[PDB]
Amino acid sequence: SPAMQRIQGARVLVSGLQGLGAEVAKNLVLMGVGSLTLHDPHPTCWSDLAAQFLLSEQDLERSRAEASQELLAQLNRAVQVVVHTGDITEDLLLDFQVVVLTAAKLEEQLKVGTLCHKHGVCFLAADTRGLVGQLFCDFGEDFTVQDPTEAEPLTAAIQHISQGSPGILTLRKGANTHYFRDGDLVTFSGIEGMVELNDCDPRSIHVREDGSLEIGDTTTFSRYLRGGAITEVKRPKTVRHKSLDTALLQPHVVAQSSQEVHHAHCLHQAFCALHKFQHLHGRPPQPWDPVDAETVVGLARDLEPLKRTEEEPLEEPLDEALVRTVALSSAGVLSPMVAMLGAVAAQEVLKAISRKFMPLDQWLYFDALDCLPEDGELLPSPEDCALRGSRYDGQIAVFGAGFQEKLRRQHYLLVGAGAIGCELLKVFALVGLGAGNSGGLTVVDMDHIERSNLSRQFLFRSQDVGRPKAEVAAAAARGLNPDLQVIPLTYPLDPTTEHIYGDNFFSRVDGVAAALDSFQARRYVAARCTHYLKPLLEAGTSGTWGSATVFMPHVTEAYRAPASAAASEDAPYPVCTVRYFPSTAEHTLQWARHEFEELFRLSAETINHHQQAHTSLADMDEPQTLTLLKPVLGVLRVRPQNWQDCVAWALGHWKLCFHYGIKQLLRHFPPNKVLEDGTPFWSGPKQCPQPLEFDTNQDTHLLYVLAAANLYAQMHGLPGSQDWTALRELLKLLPQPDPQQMAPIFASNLELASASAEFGPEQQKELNKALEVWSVGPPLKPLMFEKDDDSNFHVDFVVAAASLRCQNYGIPPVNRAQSKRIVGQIIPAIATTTAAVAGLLGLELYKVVSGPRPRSAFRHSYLHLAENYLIRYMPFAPAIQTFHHLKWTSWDRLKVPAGQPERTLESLLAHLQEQHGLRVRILLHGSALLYAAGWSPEKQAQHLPLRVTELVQQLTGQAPAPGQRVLVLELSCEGDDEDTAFPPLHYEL
Amino acid sequence: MASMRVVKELEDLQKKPPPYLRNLSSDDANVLVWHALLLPDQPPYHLKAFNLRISFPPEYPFKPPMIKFTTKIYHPNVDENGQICLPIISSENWKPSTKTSQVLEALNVLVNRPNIREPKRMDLADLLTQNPELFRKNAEEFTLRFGVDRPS
Amino acid sequence: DKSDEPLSILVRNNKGRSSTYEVRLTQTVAHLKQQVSGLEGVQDDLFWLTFEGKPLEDQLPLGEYGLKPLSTVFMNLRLRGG
Ligand SMILES: *OP(=O)(O)OC[C@H]1O[C@@H](n2cnc3c(N)ncnc32)[C@H](O)[C@@H]1O
Repeated sequence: SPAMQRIQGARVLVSGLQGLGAEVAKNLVLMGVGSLTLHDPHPTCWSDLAAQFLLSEQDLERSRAEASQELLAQLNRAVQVVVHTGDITEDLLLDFQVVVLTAAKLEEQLKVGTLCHKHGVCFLAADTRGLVGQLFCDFGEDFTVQDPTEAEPLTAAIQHISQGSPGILTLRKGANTHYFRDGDLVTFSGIEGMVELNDCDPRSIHVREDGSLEIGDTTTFSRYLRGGAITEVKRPKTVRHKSLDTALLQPHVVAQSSQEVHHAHCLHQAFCALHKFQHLHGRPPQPWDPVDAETVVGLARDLEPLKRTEEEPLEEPLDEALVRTVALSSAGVLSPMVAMLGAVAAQEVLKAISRKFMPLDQWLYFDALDCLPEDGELLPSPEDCALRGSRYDGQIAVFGAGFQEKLRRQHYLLVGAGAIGCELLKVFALVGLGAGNSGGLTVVDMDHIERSNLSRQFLFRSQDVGRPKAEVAAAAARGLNPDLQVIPLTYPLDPTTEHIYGDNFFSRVDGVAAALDSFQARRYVAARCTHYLKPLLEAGTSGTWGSATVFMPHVTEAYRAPASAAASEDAPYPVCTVRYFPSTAEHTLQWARHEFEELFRLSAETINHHQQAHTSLADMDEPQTLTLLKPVLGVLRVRPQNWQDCVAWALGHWKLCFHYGIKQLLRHFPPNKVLEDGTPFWSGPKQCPQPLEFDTNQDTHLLYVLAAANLYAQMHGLPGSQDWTALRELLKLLPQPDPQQMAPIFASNLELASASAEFGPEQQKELNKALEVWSVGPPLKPLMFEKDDDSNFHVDFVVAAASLRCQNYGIPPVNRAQSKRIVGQIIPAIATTTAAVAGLLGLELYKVVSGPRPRSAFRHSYLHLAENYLIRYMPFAPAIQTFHHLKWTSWDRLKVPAGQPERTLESLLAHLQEQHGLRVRILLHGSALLYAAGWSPEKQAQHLPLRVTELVQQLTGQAPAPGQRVLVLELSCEGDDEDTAFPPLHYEL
Repeated sequence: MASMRVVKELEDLQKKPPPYLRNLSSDDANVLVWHALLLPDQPPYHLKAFNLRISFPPEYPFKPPMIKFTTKIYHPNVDENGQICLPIISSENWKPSTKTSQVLEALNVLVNRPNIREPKRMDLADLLTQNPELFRKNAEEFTLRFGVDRPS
Repeated sequence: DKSDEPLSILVRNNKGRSSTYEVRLTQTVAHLKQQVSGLEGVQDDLFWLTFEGKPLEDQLPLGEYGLKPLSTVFMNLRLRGG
């Protein structure tokens, strides 16, 4: 929250508001920059509609900033967007904290950069020419970042500390010992005992053998009482950025290898040559003009080599081919490149504004020149790239009219209309993918827009809440491009809908773009794409991370999903150890979620309808569930309906769940009486539970009590006043409401040992009549979980419950970062990484549409914007497996026709043995087994004369529905390995 | 795929089953669920046999299977519905590289030597600590009233 | 060459911090993957690690990627958000 406070009031300037500047402005508006000031004097032309989404055809010959501001102010109404009509001035820069020069000329770049460097204003020089994009950063001579890395502060649980001059302490088992390094700055933000050390001044730490953490002088402090929590404090780092004119002569480029550094230096030389050509001749080079490219490369030749890193010897002569290629395509501006570079530039602006994350080390050079036609194919020509008034004029100048028509005659499938989905839809609309009668586009999504989603979505507006997400996305895409034919669908893509998305549907599409929020859905979509042999474009983001991959059948490796994470996405929990002794924040959060699910959701339907005619306490665990659920408030002879914020009712939940329950557990299982294996060996293994008394000085206990009261009032449909007001004084004035009611509120009313029905026969009748009375009441609906409605007070209650129970059980408190991982208040994707992955997917689309390309042409991507990490690497070749005569990859399949009469299973086995030279031992159709070599001879001889379709009808009970032109079934063969997998068998029905 | 590996494990196990397993069969309609007869080898549990049912989640082996006894039993380490909180099938200790034979051996040595790991029902633990003989009587009565005879 | 003596390299965790490892050039990449999985507490299938910007194949040996002592290797965890 404090980090975005600086962003909330910051003011930034965006100049040269072209497509790239439009992307930077959109990202800044989405992220919430307080004041965005545009600046563009030039009028809109055709050559920039291919990349700028804020300008339509109606905005031609109009000033770009003025037209863009109307939509920019509409993207986020809390962001004040203004346009600077005149020229830039030195005294205007005083009121700006960051300035961005997108695609500005070299002389203007130098002038504004020097002016900002003198006044200490962060300066960015993002520029995109062709398929390569240059970025420059200059945050000043003295810039301090308060968070050098994207990580929450480290937290560890110290088990014992020593009151000695060396100050060597001990901490609980964990990876924090391998994480805490010597020289770190740590603060003891919480500890039982050591009042001097509690919230003390920051102090260093030293580590030795056996995790011996040396802290310093602590002899004069109080005696050790109990363990606490130690928190890491990151040390701010100062960064020195050279001025633009000086940095141009000493380019410090961010890269991952020496070869990449040399390539980026060549790109920098090419950019300087382009700038000098534009200055000398007054115009940028013409699209794919041979003479202009020759002039640019000759200019780069006379551009003396020592202009870069004079202290560094010339690594190699500049590649003329690279400079020529950059010059040829430099005449156009592309939507994917604009999205990627604007994403990176906006992330750098956020770094400059909020001082978070490590700023870019001056220079960056994104390269995407592999999207051009192969070196052995035909190159675009100026006749093909000639301008003709199309909105895709720049893209045509880069690629040609034939490639644009090829893009138009394309049909694609978009799965998931999320942030990545919306950005992909924008990229498709701007590029022109299926922008014609011969093409089209499909959007698939199941969810509906909510209040917590559109706050950072690009295509959504305040009136779109409750409408289908796919429909709104399709409407926005049609608004971005009238020529686009987008068909939204509300049917998700999962195994339960294969009939809807069968072979008929997937025969229409030419490729699939996947933007999904789970690994299971990604794995399913990849499986479908492999089954139908359709290219897949997959991307995902998390925080400032970002991945973008392309999977071409028979070219690249199939999508290897992380099956472990897919399983862990939705898994049952063995709560036995969680209920006995929690050890992680996951344990306590799962405990709270399960308690809510059982007490409030599942109890409503089970206790009202199920118990009337089915099993009961005679064969169920209700004898303890009733004792846990009934005395939470009291007997009262009836379930109350009165005002719920009273002292007695609010404190009762905290007393029973955390005070009286823990006291009962301690008396039943004392720390010296833990029967781990029968009689204690080490009683209280590594932990010791401790009951807690409600102390008014502890804000967290009172906060939890008031949150529980508010939650109960909300779920019961009863009004609740603001108890955080002067009513807190009344709450603190009487911390003991009824000291004499200790016995009734502990366990039942008089039971201590139960024994053989000591309560009496009438006790069960009283319990039954009490249950019947409690049955009548409000109709508690098992309503769906509120994932985005944080105002219901559920989230505060569950967070407080987890943070108190973990501390009660000796576990260090859970921070907000760990709690944000859960579905509740899940962190939305940052606009920068989303735009970056969308741009990478568009860059891969430029090659997928281009037809047959080698694996050396496609390129998977992975980015981390916080540490300026970006890699583009060719994907691996398909995993070639082999077995005797048979050799296959992940894309191969065994297609076998059924014949005019359906071949019997014996005939199928004979055909396999004779054709592919292998004999099958096990053959099953998904989950039902058909044939087994290990089966008894009579059963095998019974199954052999049965036709495969007849056999699957007999077993599964479902006849082949229409559209099942092929049948997929798994087979294994004798002599194979247990881990190897044979290609699936496609049985052509 | 989970189904193929489950089928292969079932076939390899049935080609040489352990002595404490009889009539291990699976429904060909849904091969991800098994039925088996367990033969405890330690008295007084060895008096009869129990039919156990194990269900495999679709993401096997990346998710431990659930084992449920068809016949009701009165044990501290066995859930009321028949589920077992086995250490091997626990999520904190589960490993996909393990084989179902190891799980069966662990369950066999657990039923041949009952151990108080976690008191799923606190009354069961209290009664076992106070009067183990009544618990023995209840367990033997449950086996005699719900169990199946030991075949050969 | 036998390269009997192991060398020390640095593997960078996703959360900024890094740790040192002692490996052999004959050692397989999957062995490094399981080592960093045990140290970081994340299953080896959930992530992959890269050197000098290019990814490392599990079957391939460490020596083919040209690792040098005190090199830096970043682990890239697969992403779900969308
Ligand atoms: O959370 P998110 O914005 O990142 O997710 C993008 C969209 O993906 C939808 N979704 C999730 N899974 C599927 C499948 N299998 N098919 C179609 N849509 C799917 C979510 O509704 C989300 O909006």
